[PDB]
Amino acid sequence: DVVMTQTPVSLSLAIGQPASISCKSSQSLVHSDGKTYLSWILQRPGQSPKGLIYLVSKLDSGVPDRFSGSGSETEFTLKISRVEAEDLGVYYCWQATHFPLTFGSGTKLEIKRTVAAPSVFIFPPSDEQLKSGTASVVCLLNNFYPREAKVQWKVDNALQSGNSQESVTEQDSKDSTYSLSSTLTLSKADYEKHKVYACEVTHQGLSSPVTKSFNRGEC
Amino acid sequence: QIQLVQSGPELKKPGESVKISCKASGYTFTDYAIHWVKQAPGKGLKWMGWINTYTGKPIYADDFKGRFVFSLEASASTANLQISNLKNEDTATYLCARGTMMASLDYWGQGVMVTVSSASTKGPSVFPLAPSSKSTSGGTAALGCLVKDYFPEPVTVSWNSGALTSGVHTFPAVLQSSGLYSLSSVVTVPSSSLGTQTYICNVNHKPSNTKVDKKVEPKSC
Amino acid sequence: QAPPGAYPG
Repeated sequence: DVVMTQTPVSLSLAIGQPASISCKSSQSLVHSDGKTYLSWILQRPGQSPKGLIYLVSKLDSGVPDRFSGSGSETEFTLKISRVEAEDLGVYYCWQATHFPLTFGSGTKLEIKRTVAAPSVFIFPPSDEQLKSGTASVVCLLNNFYPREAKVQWKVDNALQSGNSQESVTEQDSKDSTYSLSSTLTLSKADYEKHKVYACEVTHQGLSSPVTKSFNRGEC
Repeated sequence: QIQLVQSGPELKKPGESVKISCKASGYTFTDYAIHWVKQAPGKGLKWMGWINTYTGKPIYADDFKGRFVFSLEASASTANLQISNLKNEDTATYLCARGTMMASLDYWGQGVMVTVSSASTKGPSVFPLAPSSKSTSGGTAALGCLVKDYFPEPVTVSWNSGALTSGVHTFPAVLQSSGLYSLSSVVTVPSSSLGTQTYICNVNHKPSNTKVDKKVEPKSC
Repeated sequence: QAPPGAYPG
């Protein structure tokens, strides 16, 4: 199989900055018919790939002309003249000169943007869940940058360990932010035993931690 | 418009067989190759081979000879992938793609996520995340749905049957102690029209036949 | 329909 190596593994570029990604093949992609069957695709967050380039430098129909490809025998580059918010995702070169067709290791493009502190929300358990005898409390950190953030759960001022899970979104294709959800899960009985539920958020956009809280049973 | 739409089951046991369908529309089916591509959840892309849509002749990459059969239903503009004797390593998203002679893979199907597990499916509970005084800022309200305790991935979440897409965040699932998943889906809306607008989360978990529409309305008392 | 690398040699 032809090995397709891509560098960098990832890069973070500001809107309007130029982009250059390299792709190296373990053998010449110049076929005996004179054509070079190197192509590029993009896969944006959670979606199926889209074709961008074929025959080294030919733009697929509808692909913006900010994109171009160059190269020769074993070295190829994809270039973006001006990066836009929607260019984020994983770029793969791939070849079809030699059997079998092979895909590169992929380069992930992140958008660099200004620091944005999270908006912090909390949701008590629904009456529906309480009736089933479990209590999930959800802490939402909306539209922040950069991606790194810290959430701590506090119940009547007591730092919780071992009863929470969190995930972060992929980067937003429009405002270039991230969002994060944390869930604290207690038995209804354990929930019943305490009053104050708080999530405490630390982020580069904040000069002190932001506490979002409620008192169990206070409409 | 040119689209490839796939379907198939998302959960199978080791030893079982699965059929994954790729339906073409908006173009001449027989003028373009269909390529089959395996994507390991996390990892890159592995070419399985292709099927000539004119002659029906399949060509297999070496690692996909034996248990993998590419076929056509030419009059339904559909390419079919059959994997038999399913193994641990077959857990992946299976993609179809339209191919040209000049080696464009221009248009791709949305893929089918197949989990190979001896463990049984569990359908999610769907709880509302009610908009309240604790989920509002700057005249905006956050609301959503908690989709708790399901297996396997994936679950699809839409809002107002697809009519609401702006300000939606559907978070990656977390794996609980139990080996069951949970995810959050939230949307930010005007706080002023909470009395006049209706917000329904549409939760689909195919493996458990789960189809829930949950109206999310203000906290109240 | 297919580029040369789609055919085994």
